[PDB]
Amino acid sequence: MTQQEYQNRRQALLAKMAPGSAAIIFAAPEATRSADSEYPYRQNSDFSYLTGFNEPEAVLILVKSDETHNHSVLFNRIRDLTAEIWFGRRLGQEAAPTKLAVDRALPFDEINEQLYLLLNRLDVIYHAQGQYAYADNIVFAALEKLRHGFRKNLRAPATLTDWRPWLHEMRLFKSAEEIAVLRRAGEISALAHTRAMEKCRPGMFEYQLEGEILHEFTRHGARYPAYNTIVGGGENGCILHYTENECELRDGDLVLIDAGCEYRGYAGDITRTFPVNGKFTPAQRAVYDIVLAAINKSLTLFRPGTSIREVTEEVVRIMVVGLVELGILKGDIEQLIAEQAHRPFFMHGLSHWLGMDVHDVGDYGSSDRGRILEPGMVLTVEPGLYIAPDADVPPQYRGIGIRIEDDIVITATGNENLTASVVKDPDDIEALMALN
Amino acid sequence: MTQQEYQNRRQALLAKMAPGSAAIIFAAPEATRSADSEYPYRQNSDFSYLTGFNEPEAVLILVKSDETHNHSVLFNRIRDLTAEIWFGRRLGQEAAPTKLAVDRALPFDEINEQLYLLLNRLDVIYHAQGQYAYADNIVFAALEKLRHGFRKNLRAPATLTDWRPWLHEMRLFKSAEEIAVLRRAGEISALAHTRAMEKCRPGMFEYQLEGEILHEFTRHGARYPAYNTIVGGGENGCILHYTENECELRDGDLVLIDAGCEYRGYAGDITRTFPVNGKFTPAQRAVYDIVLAAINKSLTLFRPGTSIREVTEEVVRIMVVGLVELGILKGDIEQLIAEQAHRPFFMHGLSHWLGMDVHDVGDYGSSDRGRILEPGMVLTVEPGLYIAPDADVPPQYRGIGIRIEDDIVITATGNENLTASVVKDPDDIEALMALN
Ligand SMILES: [Mg+2]
Ligand SMILES: [Mg+2]
Ligand SMILES: [Mg+2]
Ligand SMILES: [Mg+2]
Repeated sequence: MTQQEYQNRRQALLAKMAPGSAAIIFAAPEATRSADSEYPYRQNSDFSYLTGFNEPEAVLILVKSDETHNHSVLFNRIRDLTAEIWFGRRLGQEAAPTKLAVDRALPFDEINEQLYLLLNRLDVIYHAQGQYAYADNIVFAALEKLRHGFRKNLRAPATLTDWRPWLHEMRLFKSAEEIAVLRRAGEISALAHTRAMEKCRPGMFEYQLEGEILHEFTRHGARYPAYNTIVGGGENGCILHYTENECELRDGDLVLIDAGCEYRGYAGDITRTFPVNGKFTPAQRAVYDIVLAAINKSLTLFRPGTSIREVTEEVVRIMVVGLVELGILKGDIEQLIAEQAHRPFFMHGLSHWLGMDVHDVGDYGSSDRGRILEPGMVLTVEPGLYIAPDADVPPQYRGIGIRIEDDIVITATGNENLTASVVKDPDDIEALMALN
Repeated sequence: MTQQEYQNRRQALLAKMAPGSAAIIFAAPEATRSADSEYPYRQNSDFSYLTGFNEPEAVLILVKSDETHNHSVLFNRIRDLTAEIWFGRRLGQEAAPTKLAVDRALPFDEINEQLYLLLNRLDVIYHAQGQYAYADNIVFAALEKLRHGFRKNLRAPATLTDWRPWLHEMRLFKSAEEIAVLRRAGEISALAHTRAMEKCRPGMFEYQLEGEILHEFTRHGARYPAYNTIVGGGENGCILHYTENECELRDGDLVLIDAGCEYRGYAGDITRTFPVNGKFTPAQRAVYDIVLAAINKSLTLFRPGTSIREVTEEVVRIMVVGLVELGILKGDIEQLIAEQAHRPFFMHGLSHWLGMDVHDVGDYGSSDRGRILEPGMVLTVEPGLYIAPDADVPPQYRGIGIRIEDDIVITATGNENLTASVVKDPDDIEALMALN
């Protein structure tokens, strides 16, 4: 992101703040994987949003004096020749003001000696309480020094307000620079999904297909997935977060792959389901066709002024009609709709926000997701049907899990589909898989 | 591992324990990556060593009545249809006695209502204090219930003893079944390194070579690396834990790759350094030959009765002589050795234990690693030289980072090299890369 993008975001947050206030935003702690080995570092999304700085042990403070004056202070790791030979290069205090466009930079290891002085006699501090223990302890120890420091003329701000609601509502609306990154994440994720369809063969293991996907992400500079990849063959595709990926892929089964890269801090999220052996059986194609009808209806409908709730009603109708046709449900369509009889087979939401997190921040309005869509929102569109191996249905449909998922951007006139470059028509899938 | 292997390990720990005691071994917590997404779960090594069970929220209790009577209890997650449709299959309580060879299994969420009853009237509890907050919490709440329950005729064990010294000394000596796993980890890791040499070209990014290696691991059923891969081209090879892997590989630089798979819970750990363009420059070759003479000599020397300390002494002499002969150091050999003049260029250990962790558990004896070696010990052999870009040395050597690392098992008379199947001779490297 450009300097101006990050400064715009900081200034937008500052605009919400009161005079005589400071917002404090913390980096993610490091995560142990085992003993002294750590997982590859993933910076806190909100901290990244404001800085693009991917070091741990860093804290940004935005201090608002009045409506025309504010300044910033960063705490971050010191330059140190020895830790740097060992553990890698660090930004340090000297370079940080110009690199990160902050006014002052201080060593993180002095944070407890310095932060309280920064917050002294402010009115409000903005902090994300409960997010990280280490951050809470720092902020709370600072406030207690101030409460106990009357003799030193110290005073604690009396109010602590969460900045998450404000910053998350910002993150809900993507800028052009963010859309461009999400476009590329979607294209990388699509290329990976095409590759999996091209490489899949009976006898391969689910984890071998995951390996194809992850290798594709890495070629294009997305080293890490945005979430643990699901490669669910046969009955495994009926488990929504199946990530064991430990089974042989069987001739005659479908495989459901839900995979998306993290590309410069933004997520793709694609699901495609396809026959392991390259030919849908009749029962597979029939369930597939309902899911495809659902996604295509959804893609036609998503636009400014509708909502996830409203498009979901149209999907449910399609599902109920189709399930009655297959004998999976029985009875009157409207009654079955009122009874939400699709729920044993479609048990999750149609769409979630997408962004720096795969389940992105932002207010859906309520648990039914009636928020009115507007340009710049980015969301998934992910209908599915999962018919358990022991479902009380005609036996030919048992053990079929299908989901089809694309990522879209709401535009002025409708939506842009960022992931349509990997096929979803079942004949197209079969043709693609026949080339190989 | 076979059921018998886990039994052998459990009985070996029980053999150390006092009559009237229980050992408590906890699973790892899950690790957040971002917001509601988690990193791929990594079981705690010691818990895995005793169980092979890869679920969080699991606790093993080994209770010793006397020298001929013991029993076990597992706490683990319950079977739950809905959480399992969403999040994956769980073992549950009914299946656990057979699957994990425990006498009894109880729900994890009842642990605080159950554990104190298991520890009542024992004399000693074995617990790894400080390892995990959640575990300390559970154990110490159980103890407090017992201390405060004299009205219910409860009694707390008066002694808490760490089992880590014992269990880590067990892990230091590998069984046949473990060596056979480490062999395959070494082989998979070597195949990946060979592939990196075959694929490397100028203009490829460091992360792209990493992608090659990780794909190879996954092909063979090692989904995850044992640690974050280092691909350090040019000056990046001089940073020991360089994992940014973000630079173009340049014509005329070496690249240092340190990578190893995690295969069925055990780590490989190989380092190879090679020219990006397939031909060592004279200075690259001269430095490389010092490191190669160091690893070759170490491989001849490691055997029962010596120590990492003692072999390291020989390595240092090789290095100092080598560096003096090139003009990189200046002075008398023994003087320089006594002055530890090699340290700016070789600043880490020659060897670390290897097992379920890359930096495996086990007592080194002293900071200089004088532990006398015995059959069954598994260790790396990893000399290196790292000539800083601003080093005060003849300038053709600046910016060269070379490490060569194999994994060995100490045997009755010497050692077996698990990773010699990837080349290290510099002419074998050039020939291999020329074929490509
Ligand atoms: Mg999704
Ligand atoms: Mg998805
Ligand atoms: Mg290594
Ligand atoms: Mg090593």
